[PDB]
Amino acid sequence: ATLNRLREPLLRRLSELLDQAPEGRGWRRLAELAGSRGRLRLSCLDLEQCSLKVLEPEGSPSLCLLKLMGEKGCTVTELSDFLQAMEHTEVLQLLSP
Amino acid sequence: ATLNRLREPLLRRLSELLDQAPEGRGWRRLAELAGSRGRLRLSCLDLEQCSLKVLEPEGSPSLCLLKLMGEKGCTVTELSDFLQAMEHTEVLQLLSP
Repeated sequence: ATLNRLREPLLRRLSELLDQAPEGRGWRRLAELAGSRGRLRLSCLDLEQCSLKVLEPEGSPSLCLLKLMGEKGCTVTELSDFLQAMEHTEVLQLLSP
Repeated sequence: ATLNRLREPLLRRLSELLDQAPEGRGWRRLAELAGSRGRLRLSCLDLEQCSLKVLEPEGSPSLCLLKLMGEKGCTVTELSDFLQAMEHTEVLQLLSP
């Protein structure tokens, strides 16, 4: 099933963890990677709408992003693939001149 | 000279006109084109900072964008090249299936 259809506690938890992740592997980098590596396409405007969530008392840009990716077809295993690609590309970029 | 060093009345006027342009040839499309066609690179975060300008009483996202492009080296003639490329690509996309 797609991320936006995940049980709502689990999706909450995913979004909290991604919200706490460092800049190099945060929701913006996740959007960057999913918007270039798959047929899933995000514009700057979508990212903006998610970014504004932080203005709500306990708002989550990662919750917005994950739901949007799910609506665009992303599944849990696809998200996991994306996150480990994030890890690999981060360390490869650190080691690159 | 660069856009951010233009006389400040002229830069005002450029930004007002771009702010009034339609969606197909607006400041977001200008950023899109300049961020892919030249070595000038804008992130979604820069565009976000410009987008937030509209929250100021008479604020201008195009003013922010044009200054940022100038700081990154864009000249007046380069901006004109970008704007006419905007026109051409818009009409080519309308005529494309």
